[PDB]
Amino acid sequence: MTYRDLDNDLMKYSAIQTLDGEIDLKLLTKVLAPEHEVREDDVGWDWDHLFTEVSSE
Amino acid sequence: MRAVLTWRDKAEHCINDIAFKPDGTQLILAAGSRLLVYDTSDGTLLQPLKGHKDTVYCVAYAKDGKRFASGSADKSVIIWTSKLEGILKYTHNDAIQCVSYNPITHQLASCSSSDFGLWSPEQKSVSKHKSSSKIICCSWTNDGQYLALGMFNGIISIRNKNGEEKVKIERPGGSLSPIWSICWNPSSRWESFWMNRENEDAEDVIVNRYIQEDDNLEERNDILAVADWGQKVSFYQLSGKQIGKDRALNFDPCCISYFTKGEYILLGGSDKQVSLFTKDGVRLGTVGEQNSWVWTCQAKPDSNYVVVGCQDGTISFYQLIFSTVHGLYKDRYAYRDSMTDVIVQHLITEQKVRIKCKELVKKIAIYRNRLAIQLPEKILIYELYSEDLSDMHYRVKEKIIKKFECNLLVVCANHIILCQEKRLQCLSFSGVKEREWQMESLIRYIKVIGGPPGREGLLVGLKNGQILKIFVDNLFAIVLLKQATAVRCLDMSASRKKLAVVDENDTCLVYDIDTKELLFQEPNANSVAWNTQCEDMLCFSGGGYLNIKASTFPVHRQKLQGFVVGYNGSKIFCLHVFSISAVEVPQSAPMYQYLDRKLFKEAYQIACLGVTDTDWRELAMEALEGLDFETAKKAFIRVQDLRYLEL
Amino acid sequence: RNQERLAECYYMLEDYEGLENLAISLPENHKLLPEIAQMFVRVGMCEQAVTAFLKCSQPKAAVDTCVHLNQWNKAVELAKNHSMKEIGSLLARYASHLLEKNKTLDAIELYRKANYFFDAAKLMFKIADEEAKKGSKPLRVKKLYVLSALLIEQYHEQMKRFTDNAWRGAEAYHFFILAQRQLYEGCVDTALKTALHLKDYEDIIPPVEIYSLLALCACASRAFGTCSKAFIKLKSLETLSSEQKQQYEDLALEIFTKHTSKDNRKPELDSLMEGGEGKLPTCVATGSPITEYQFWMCSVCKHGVLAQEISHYSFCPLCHSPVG
Amino acid sequence: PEYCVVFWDTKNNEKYVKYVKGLISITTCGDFCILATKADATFVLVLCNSIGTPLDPKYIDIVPLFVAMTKTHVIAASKEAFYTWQYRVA
Repeated sequence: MTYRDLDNDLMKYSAIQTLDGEIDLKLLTKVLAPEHEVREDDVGWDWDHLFTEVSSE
Repeated sequence: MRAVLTWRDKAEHCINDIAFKPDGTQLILAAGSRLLVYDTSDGTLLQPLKGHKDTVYCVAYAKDGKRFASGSADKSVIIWTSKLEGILKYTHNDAIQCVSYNPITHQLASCSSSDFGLWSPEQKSVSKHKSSSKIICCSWTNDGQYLALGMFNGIISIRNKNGEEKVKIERPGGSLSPIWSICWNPSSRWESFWMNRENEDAEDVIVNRYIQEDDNLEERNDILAVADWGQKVSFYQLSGKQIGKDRALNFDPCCISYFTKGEYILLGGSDKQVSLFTKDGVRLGTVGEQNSWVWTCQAKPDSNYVVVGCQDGTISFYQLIFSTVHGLYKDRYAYRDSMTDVIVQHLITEQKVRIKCKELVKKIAIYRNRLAIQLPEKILIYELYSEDLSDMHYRVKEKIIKKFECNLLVVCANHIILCQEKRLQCLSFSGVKEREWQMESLIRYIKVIGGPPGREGLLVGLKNGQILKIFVDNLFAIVLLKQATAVRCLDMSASRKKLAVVDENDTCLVYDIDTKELLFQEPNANSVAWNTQCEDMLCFSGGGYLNIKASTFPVHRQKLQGFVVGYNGSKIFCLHVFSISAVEVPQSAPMYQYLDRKLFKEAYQIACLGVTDTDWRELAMEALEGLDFETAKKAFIRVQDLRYLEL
Repeated sequence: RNQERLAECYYMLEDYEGLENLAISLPENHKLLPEIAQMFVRVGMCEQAVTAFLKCSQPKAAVDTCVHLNQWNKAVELAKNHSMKEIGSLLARYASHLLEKNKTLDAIELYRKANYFFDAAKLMFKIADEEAKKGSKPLRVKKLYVLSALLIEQYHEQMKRFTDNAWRGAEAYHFFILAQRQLYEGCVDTALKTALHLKDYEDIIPPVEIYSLLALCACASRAFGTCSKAFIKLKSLETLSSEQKQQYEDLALEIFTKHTSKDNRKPELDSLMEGGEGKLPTCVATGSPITEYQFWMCSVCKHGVLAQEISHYSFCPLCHSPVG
Repeated sequence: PEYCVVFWDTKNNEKYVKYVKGLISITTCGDFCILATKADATFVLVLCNSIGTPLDPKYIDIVPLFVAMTKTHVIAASKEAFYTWQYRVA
């Protein structure tokens, strides 16, 4: 791996961390849950299943 | 599969080959530059035999048990009497590699770098016959007629008893894949040849002497195990034809070897263990794993013991224990045959069916129309295709490609039930989990106790002595009882009103389930069953006896070894160390125990399972004099005596 | 016509449809009904044993059978008897023993089977509160408050201040997830409106998460005065160390010196959040106030959604009930 | 490998069939018979009824070469010694 290939770990998240190239917000960003756990679906819940799922985690 | 170290020793040097006396009493080991003689019982080393100058690269020992051959780096071969004296020295062209006596004629072979030296007992000459290559390993055909040689050049070739060469096979790659050992399968009529001797005396000699200087092969039945350093094992006929395919490895194998039975293979090597295989080259398990390379793995004559030799000089003596795997339901004994098949036996019709897997069989369970089998990496569900109670046409219903850890397994109408080490899982057929239950202590025993399809009751016994009923359609486990000691074994009577328990102190305890109260106990039990139809009667085994008990009366005791698996009508399905035996009950005896008490109405229930016309007439007149005319009428109708029916 | 051994046969033959059609044929108070009832108990069948103990006019054994087979709903639903209240004390004692085994989810399910929907809602809220305070996965915490709110609705259904505000924690975590979704979607002014609406829920979501996410969305929006509000609210927190107060001040002063501590672009949602004029309902699809005169409302949770935005969904964005 | 022992009830005309290992002799007196057998040295006197269900297999440490049966006794003898067992059903 090159330096550029490693830098992909930081490249996308920088747009949330940083404002106008002048400010860095990283201390606040510690509160964020990651996008793939924050995303939601147009899918239904039923109490027996929803309880079973929340109990299985 | 289980293996136990019976004894161990370590020589001063590396151990190159192993020989057993045919009765199994002595073990001989080619260690460094001497022969070592061992007792197989406990590993006491009796004597270092001194004759050779340099490295004893091998030893082998003749089928009559009078003479053994040992070969050296000093170019000698020595023939030793079983009096442990070396009566006939010999001296080959170069260093010796492997030596092998013929099964039939006691003709010897002795391999070397170019030349192999056949001779038959006490003739005056030796056929020092030539080879293309270094002659690593040698094995006689099971009928004695061909000596097959494996070469460092990756060729196996087949020579007749006179020394002419008849057949060749090359491993594709040649000297890339040295043949480090080969073995003909023992499985033919000749294995009992030399198995009948009782000679009480031996030969004796003043001082050690010197010895100077084939058609229709496709109809010959023998099969050759080939282990090559291309890291593959394969099986071959005398015709040179390969059987099936190369059973691949991840090590340099050595000493591919068989038990006296010809059905299981031992395989040592640079895997630093002794692996165990079927005669089809499928893996079954692991005999003790080792600090160093394994050069040798020799199965003991007539028996399941194994002995191993390693590069570091360790000798290890193992017993293989081959545990029993089975389940019964009402009248269908399913059990492990070889280690890859289930035999399912209808106990009323005495029909058998064989279902062949392609792996080890680890667990079996059975229930009305459902059979389940666990292999190392999948679990199989089998189904009877008809509702006919005499059917045996099992088809595979579903096949769950998932690995499991378990202590116990059972099967119900629509479900597999898995006991993990403190947890009970219900899995659908098709592997999706339904429900789970967590116990307050480690599970020691489980049985299915019947029910409607999908709500079946399970009966569960814990190490703390608690006993539970669990319904597969319910999330909560119902306490039946608690006991002062662990549940070793567990059964319910025909109505589900009564329980029998083995308490892990070798006693049987018997309980009312509906009131949760002890009825009686017995001081010697190992396994127990209620009679499947006749309530108030049960059977157990323990301490070398079978024990039949009726309704709190005294117990009928007779000698047996083996265990009660079930009890139906007049028969107890006792299991001997390999097969079901079906003992019959003396029905006449418990019938009189009811007549002792004038229980005529109960005595008829023991009689009605099958007793003599003498027993029926004795029951009938006891009922007649007891003024039990409804019993006496029926007890005489069995005899059909109109005189007393008129009365 | 030998019912008394026809039962023994259908039991030994394992024909529970046969044994059912036998017991259903008998007269009430007939001598065989209590033994066929015990056969159905020994095999684990509650409805058949209850049917047999009702034809035998033997009701105490029906209740006891519902207890034994853990059918606590059917055990308490036999409302004709005083014993129903008495077994409510046994149900409480059994639940206390599950709680001594620490099996809180089974005690919730047992209280749900008891139709104790208030106590099931209270225990589900206790989990939702602890899992919130741990900083658990926000969507898991939405699911936990939704499970509680649905039990509060089931207790309200049973009638036909935790008692009066059923969806509050579900709203809080829903809008907290939606603000983070709107931030990842680059829709930062919608993320800002949703994060402003979270000001009301400091009793459920700790102020740190709220005012961090609000300060972040306000800064990304260039609402640096609204960001200044969020930073003042953060530094006031008595749970913070002087180090953390200083770190938040350093970031606030960095933003203030590099741009300003005032709004270069202005949110206006505080016009509702001062409360005097009242409040428009915040749309669960968007985290913004509903300006429509009349609009869709969920038949389950009774939150409003904009008549255009509800067309995007099959299930309610808050409660995941089907749309109607 | 077993002897196929058949108990043919001639009064009702029925066969009850019993496969026995190592059968040395059969003997009868009244309603009972003894199948004397080689145990799997020990030998076993399988006292048995007129339909072939075993009642009391007594193990003995002498070869049952000669056997005599009586309404109370079994006698078994080798070439050198004899064993007497008294029996009844209860």
